[PDB]
Amino acid sequence: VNQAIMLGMNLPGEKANLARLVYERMVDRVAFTGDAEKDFKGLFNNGAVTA
Amino acid sequence: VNQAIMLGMNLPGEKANLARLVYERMVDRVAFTGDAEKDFKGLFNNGAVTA
Amino acid sequence: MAPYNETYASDYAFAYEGMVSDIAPADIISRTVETSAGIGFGKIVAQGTSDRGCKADVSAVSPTAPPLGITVRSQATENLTLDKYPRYDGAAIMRKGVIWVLVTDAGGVVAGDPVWLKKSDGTFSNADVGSSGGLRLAGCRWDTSAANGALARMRVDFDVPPVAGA
Amino acid sequence: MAPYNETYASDYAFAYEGMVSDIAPADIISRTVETSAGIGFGKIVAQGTSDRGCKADVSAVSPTAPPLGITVRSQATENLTLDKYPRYDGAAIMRKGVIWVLVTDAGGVVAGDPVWLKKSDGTFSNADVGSSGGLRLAGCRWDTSAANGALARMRVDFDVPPVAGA
Amino acid sequence: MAPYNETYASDYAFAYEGMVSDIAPADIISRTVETSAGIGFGKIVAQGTSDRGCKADVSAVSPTAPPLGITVRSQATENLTLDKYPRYDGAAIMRKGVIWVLVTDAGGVVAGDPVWLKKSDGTFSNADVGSSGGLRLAGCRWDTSAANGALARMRVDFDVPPVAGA
Repeated sequence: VNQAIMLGMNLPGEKANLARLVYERMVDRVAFTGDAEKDFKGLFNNGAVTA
Repeated sequence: VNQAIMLGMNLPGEKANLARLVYERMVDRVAFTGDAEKDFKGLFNNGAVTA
Repeated sequence: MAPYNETYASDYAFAYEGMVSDIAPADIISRTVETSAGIGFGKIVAQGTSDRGCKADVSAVSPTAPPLGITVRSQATENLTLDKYPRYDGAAIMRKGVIWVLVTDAGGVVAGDPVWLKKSDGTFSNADVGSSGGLRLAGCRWDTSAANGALARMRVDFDVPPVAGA
Repeated sequence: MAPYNETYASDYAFAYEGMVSDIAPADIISRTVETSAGIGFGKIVAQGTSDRGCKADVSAVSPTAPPLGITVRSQATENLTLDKYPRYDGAAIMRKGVIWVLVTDAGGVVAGDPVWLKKSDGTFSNADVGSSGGLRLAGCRWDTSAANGALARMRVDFDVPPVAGA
Repeated sequence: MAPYNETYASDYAFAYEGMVSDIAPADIISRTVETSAGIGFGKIVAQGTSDRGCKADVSAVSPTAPPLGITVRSQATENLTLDKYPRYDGAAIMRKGVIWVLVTDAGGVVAGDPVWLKKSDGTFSNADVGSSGGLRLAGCRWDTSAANGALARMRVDFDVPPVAGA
């Protein structure tokens, strides 16, 4: 970080934005599919609806 | 440090004097000889001069 | 104003089932509970099938499949199971600190003893059972003298592989 | 505006070659690189001859001369070697945390497996090679299911002595 | 203005008997000294009889009763015993960090060596004594090349059980 200011990159400030981005990515993946670790069945693969 | 403070010793300031001193020691050793860890050839053992 | 279970004790007790004692290092690990019923607080856990889950069933642990760690007392646990981690919940496993656990031995334990696990139920003791049904947690030791069925604190390190004892 | 090596990936990748995953404990150790060429990021290292140096050559490690640790991804490394620690440089070895490494096994690995080192090249795998050319890092375990030639995170503890396997 | 014990040294020394070298992890443990005389600074200690005490007598340690740790240099110690922990005093045992200790071996030690304890006196060395009077501290290693009767720093981990050597 003391070295990425020599090139004007602002390392700590670039990480929070991308952390929020990956946050939204995770929320989306949970909402539309399932992980099979907490048994969160999603909208596209729920096993109780008729196909 | 609290036992040294009530004796007027100032442990934090007495550990900085000797740290500066050993820093100067390190700079001297680097200048006048080599480490063979960074290949910092010194004045007394540089292999590029004629002997 | 609830005076039931009043015993008029001489002085304060020592700890509860799974409480820790402060120290700088601790590996606390987040796992997901896999057993249908919950998992108690000071208990041993095995490696689950969900790649991050844990089970309270340690009947099949071996030197090749060592146990995972010991749960800790959380005090914020869904208030439907009294003192347990409910199904599908963060488990907070510990594998480096010093923790209070329950003693299951006839003669009790003293300061520095080996820790032996009984695979049948998952209880800690001082000596091996004697029918290929006990493991020795190689890096582990006691820290208190305690009688049968009392609380004793022990120091734990789960990176050292266990030793099978017949 | 460089669009080369665009693969239009479905979602973000998991990690890079030697990146760590946050946790409270970590022994990170400063060593000096001794090999003529650099040393890669997620790699094993042996004990050097300079009393604080390290080499990337682990062809002669034994239970009597255990390996030293695993390097970590530094991201500030002299820009002349692409992703390496150049000769005569601080190496930042790690021997306690959890680190992403590369898998070299036919069938892949799953959550809890032994970690076997192939002394010939210095690659990690699931089972022993079978010709007195592999060690078992006794205190080590995987933490991810991964296929051949993929990244998997493993938990590492180098104070436990290794085990020789013929 | 005290010029006695002036040796006009070339440069600064390395450390003192029991000083530590900075690193993030360290288990420092508070014990109470039980021996009638004090306990030196860089010394090994056994498990006391007071459930939190320690003794400097390690003549009876075994794999079943492993040693407890190594004391550290405190510098605030009652000024009546020169460099010792007096009787009935907090001892500050260490069992994870890297510490400077004294070498007792004919040929000296080098960077990576086993650490052998001589139970008769409690001195550290490179190889086993040879009469069932030495232990190997399984998780322990040196970090400096040093001659006989000099200071060398070693890395220590006391959760790994010791190994008996005849």
